[PDB]
Amino acid sequence: KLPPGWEKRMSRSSGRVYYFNHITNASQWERPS
Repeated sequence: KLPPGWEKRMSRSSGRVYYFNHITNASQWERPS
């Protein structure tokens, strides 16, 4: 399970998975802590 704010997303252009944080609008390739 992911920390508050994060959701798993999928890149529509590369097909890769990434994480987006609704609270801080941060996004990153690596699953957060």
